[PDB]
Amino acid sequence: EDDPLYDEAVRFVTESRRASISAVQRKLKIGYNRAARMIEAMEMAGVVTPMNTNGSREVIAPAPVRD
Repeated sequence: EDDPLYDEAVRFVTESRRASISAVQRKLKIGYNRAARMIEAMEMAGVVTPMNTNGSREVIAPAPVRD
């Protein structure tokens, strides 16, 4: 269930290198379910790793280009 804010979430996670649901919630001022669905979309796209046993993920993709 795809979201218009996906690209903005990917800019945040690849700039910040944080991909927790709480970090995305705080940045975009959105709810848990909506943030969680975008992070699962990022995992399908190879932007972030699967979650570890504690739900933490690592950001794989590079930050946005500056030119």
